[PDB]
Amino acid sequence: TASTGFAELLKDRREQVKMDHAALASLLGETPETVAAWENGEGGELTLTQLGRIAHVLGTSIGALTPPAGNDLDDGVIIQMPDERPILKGVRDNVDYYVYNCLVRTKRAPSLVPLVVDVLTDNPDDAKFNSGHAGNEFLFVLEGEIHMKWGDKENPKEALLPTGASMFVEEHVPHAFTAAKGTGSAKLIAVNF
Amino acid sequence: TASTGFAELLKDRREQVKMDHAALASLLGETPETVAAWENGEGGELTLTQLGRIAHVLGTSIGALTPPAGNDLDDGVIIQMPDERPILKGVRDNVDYYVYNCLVRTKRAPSLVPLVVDVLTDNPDDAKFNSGHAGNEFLFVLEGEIHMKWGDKENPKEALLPTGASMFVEEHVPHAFTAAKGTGSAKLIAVNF
Amino acid sequence: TASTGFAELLKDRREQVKMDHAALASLLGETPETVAAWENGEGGELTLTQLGRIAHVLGTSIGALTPPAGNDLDDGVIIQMPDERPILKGVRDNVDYYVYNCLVRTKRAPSLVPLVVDVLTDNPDDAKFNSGHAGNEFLFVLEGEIHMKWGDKENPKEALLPTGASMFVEEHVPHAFTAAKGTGSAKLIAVNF
Amino acid sequence: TASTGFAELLKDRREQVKMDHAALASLLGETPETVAAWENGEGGELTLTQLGRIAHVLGTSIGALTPPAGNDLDDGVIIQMPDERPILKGVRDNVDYYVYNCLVRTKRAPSLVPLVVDVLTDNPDDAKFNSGHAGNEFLFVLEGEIHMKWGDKENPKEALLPTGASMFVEEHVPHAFTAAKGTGSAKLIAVNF
Ligand SMILES: C[C@H](O)CP(=O)(O)O
Ligand SMILES: C[C@H](O)CP(=O)(O)O
Ligand SMILES: C[C@H](O)CP(=O)(O)O
Ligand SMILES: C[C@H](O)CP(=O)(O)O
Ligand SMILES: [Fe+2]
Ligand SMILES: [Fe+2]
Ligand SMILES: [Fe+2]
Ligand SMILES: [Fe+2]
Repeated sequence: TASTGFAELLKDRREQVKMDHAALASLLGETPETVAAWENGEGGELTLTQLGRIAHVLGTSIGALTPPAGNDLDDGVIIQMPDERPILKGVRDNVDYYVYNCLVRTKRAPSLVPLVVDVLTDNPDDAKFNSGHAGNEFLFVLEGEIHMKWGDKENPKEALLPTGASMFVEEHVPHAFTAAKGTGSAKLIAVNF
Repeated sequence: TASTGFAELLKDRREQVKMDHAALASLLGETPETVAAWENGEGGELTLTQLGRIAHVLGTSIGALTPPAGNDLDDGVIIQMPDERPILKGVRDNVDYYVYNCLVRTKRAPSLVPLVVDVLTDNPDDAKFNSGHAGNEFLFVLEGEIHMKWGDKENPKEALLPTGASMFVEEHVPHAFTAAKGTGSAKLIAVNF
Repeated sequence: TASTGFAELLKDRREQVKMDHAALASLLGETPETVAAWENGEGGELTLTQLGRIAHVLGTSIGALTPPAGNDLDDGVIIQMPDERPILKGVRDNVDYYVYNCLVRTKRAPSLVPLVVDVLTDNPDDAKFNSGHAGNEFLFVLEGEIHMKWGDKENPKEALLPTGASMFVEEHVPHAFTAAKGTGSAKLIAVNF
Repeated sequence: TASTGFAELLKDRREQVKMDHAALASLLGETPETVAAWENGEGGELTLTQLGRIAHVLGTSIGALTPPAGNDLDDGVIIQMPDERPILKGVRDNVDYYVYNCLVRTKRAPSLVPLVVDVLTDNPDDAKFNSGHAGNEFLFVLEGEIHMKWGDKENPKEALLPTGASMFVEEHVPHAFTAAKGTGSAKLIAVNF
């Protein structure tokens, strides 16, 4: 219930900064009746920009006025069966680099992005980097032998990791993988949290 | 930029969750082309409810997809002049209870809500109990004697604060004020944070 | 440098709450010279209880006065080779239940505890529970077929998960596993974050 | 309890990281028996440095192993009477610059540091610039006219605040005060949070 959430959250914030329907409606160029309406979940039709302005007026953020992602835990758990896991071909300049067998996700923890990654190429030098991403990542070499390279794309550090190897990659640090030269392909689990 | 922020964030999350315009538009029932537009700034007219399903599909929250409150500081600062304060006369049980002189606030501190409160009632017995509120609040008796009350509405704790008294009230703790009986009126600084 | 950290942090906090060496030394029953000394890293010999009292006086916590766990990232990464991963037999009432092949850890993120867990028993009913633990957990069925059971130890929910299954277990929720009846043994990856 | 807390936390972490007294005592070079004692409350005499290696072995921080600041509230509250404030006369360049009348503080809000500051100097030109400080600070001109300055020490921003002015200074922003030139003295409420 986006509207319901907004309705409860708007009300709170308004009172929080000591404003009555009238005070607020003014700053927004709206009628007190309207504001009062919104506090009823009748705001569902508001646009992103308006919500943007309402936040500004209330000196806070759209996030602060919208509700939590929600809960989807089955008494505290979510299960994803193997066959029903999303696949996503990944091409770096039309070069099939990875394949993403997306694992179980949850609104109770969106920062969590589990992945079984299929390393397609095995050309260490034809390895394409990523600028690094937000949140840390946990890696476990599933199959084959991954040839990891992190740091500066111009001259990065590196280590070929045998199956069984586990690695941590701090947030925002650039990295790239491929199999050991000539080995063909490899597999690893990638956990972004 | 309420959209611009949304644009780079939708992009961020889309990639984070290993998806493409093509795949995302699908779960939403939109044009693969349409998403692309959103990711380019054309999201401005998206309704609240509409934002709700999107953040859901990306198993995240609208907050996570909208930008932070802007930065409204003048080189990390902001002033408010005395004749510039918003005034809100409070009413509990149809009684000229308080008067809220709203002090400086910053988008960089949504939770900071500084107030000068003029306590108009001087009859403790007639005091009205808010239900408590979120966020801790620091108080300072500006003038007069503040007759305070906190805890349970029926059998509450009492405290007589002389001018200069300073107090802290934890978040969620219910409370009420008045000027000590007969003293007429009191004043105090109330900082919610 | 525990002492160095404390030395810098104590200094900050002291000034923060407006106290001079003398003011502080008093409340602690120490000499100003001593306090001044500590601010030099000469506090290394302080005991847990004393640090406990110093914190109290400064109205803060030992944590707030001690330094961050430190950094061990090799330019942003840590690698653990398969053979060098800690093993830990786990017996529930002398019943070899699990085996813990601990993966790469890091001071930059202690909440992260990666584990390859060897499910030894395969008696669903002889399954022993855990009261649930702090932080969420990500699970991936490595080998065999795990027989998961979560919730109330008296009557929990359950699902036998085929290899490839991935599950999320919210913090503090009780859980237990074993292989599918008769299958012998199973393996899964456990990520606590 | 500075130990009691440490005891249950060491226990917590030990288990969290999949270890036993036997294994932990090893990396520390202690008696498997010794750890057990720690886990039972006998940790009181552990030196700071000693705490440093322990938290290290458990790849975590001393903070994570020590308990939170206690709770010092009277049913979620605490008062401070005017003749009860700690007084600290400030000195910058050997000048009776400020005077700090320390208001109420709570262990439940380590960062809340409320102050009544008596500004003794009235020569802007003689003002001394702190280097900025952590945590945002809300100010209120109690009496007089506060001649303010913020930004760079050489070419700073100036602002003349009349009694009643309210201002916010972001964390890390350098600044200085005095009473407007010739006015003799000013007073203001400074709330660090
Ligand atoms: C394995 C890699 O970490 C996956 P990427 O972040 O490059 O998408
Ligand atoms: C003074 C009071 O603390 C302000 P209220 O909480 O009633 O809004
Ligand atoms: C697999 C389980 O999650 C490991 P436990 O938390 O019971 O130690
Ligand atoms: C008033 C000032 O803001 C207090 P200082 O930062 O100098 O400690
Ligand atoms: Fe990655
Ligand atoms: Fe209040
Ligand atoms: Fe677990
Ligand atoms: Fe300051």
